[PDB]
Amino acid sequence: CKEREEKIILVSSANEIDVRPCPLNPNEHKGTITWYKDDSKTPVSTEQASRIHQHKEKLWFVPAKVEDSGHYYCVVRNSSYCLRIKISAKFVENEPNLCYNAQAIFKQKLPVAGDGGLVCPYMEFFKNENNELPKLQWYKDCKPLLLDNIHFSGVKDRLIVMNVAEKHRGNYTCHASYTYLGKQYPITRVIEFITLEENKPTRPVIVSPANETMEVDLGSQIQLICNVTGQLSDIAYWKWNGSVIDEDDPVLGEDYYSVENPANKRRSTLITVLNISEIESRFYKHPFTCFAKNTHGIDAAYIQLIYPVT
Amino acid sequence: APVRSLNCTLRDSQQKSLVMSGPYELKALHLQGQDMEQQVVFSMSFVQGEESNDKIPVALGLKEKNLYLSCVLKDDKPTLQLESVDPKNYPKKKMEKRFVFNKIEINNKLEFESAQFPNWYISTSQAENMPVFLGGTKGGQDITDFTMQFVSS
Repeated sequence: CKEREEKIILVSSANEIDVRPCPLNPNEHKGTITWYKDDSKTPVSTEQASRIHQHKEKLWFVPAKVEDSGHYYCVVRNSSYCLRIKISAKFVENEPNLCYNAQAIFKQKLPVAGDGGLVCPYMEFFKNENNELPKLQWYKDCKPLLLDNIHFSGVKDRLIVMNVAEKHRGNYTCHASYTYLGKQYPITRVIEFITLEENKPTRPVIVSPANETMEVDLGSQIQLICNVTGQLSDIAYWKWNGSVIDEDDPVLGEDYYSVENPANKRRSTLITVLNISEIESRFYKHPFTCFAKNTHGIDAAYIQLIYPVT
Repeated sequence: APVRSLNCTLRDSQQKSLVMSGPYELKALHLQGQDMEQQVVFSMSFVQGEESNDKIPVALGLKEKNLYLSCVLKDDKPTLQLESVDPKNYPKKKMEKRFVFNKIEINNKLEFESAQFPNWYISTSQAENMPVFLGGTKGGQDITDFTMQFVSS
């Protein structure tokens, strides 16, 4: 045997059930699974009725206390590749007056002015009630939410917050009651809900390659610059004669830049520089077009190269 | 800069974040308010491919970790994998098809279809702490929808 880690410590609350299966990546195999106690002892019981114990390849806690808050193990060795997984769990008590402990919050965000969903974590095991995730009750700041389908909707593990506002911020809790061996235990998760600014869709504005002409000498080299005014997730690129500029092109080359506007990020500037090392006969036939694109539509503007006037 | 790149975070539609499940593999789970720095920052490059307007080709690589999500045939089945590349040569705007995903935005909801293997998207399971993979049924029950957060701060 060798060793395996798992630095992320899942902090569950004491007073309720909890399961902790071992993290098996693509390779699991069903005939290797076994849990162990603190400072390597025996296989943490094997009786469904005992308290801290292992059942269907999972370490259940029946009523879980704070004293359980410690380092555990699991070992996989089907043929020989033994390395015994280290876990490290923590159980907390609800803080004074609260119906939760912040040490156990899961941070979840949703953009304002639109219907979103908060998800009650780790409900994957308690699901098994004939493969039916238990009926969840929801609360924000320890008060109960009415699931009217006007202000909120509850479906499986999620809370559909209708038309998210700044006033939806707060600590939410989802509650379920899992029946284990005839006796039903409780379950809760807290979610600190943080609202994101509404995502308004806006097409970018091409400022400089505004459909014009430019006099250039047939041999020389020039720099064509596309200036766009939009968000940083908006892009700006050149295409010449129905085609993009290839990275492996010997005379054409792009250089991309961005500069966020501190005062209004929806009005930042994209700068795409086209460097023509040697102007060729062909560049006078078709214009160099510049495209401002995002998911909500493109924008075009060209520069038609022409020979100088005699 | 030769290629246009942005730093983002990605969370699936079920609110699960993504993290390293031992370098060369990723996994999605809901993270507690303390471990929030465990999530992988991506370097989404706008690579050139089939710009269909309703799709935007991209390259997804782990920040300053020199790893790029690619799609290869493993056992005659399209599969996701993380592979290291040369930091000097990468990222390129002319990316090999395997690392290329078309970023599709429906209702402010992101899907990443594989340019190499169309009808196969970056997916996650409803399950907690399972790996990030390439899923082919899309709505089979597996999550193919995500959200993006830019690291402008």
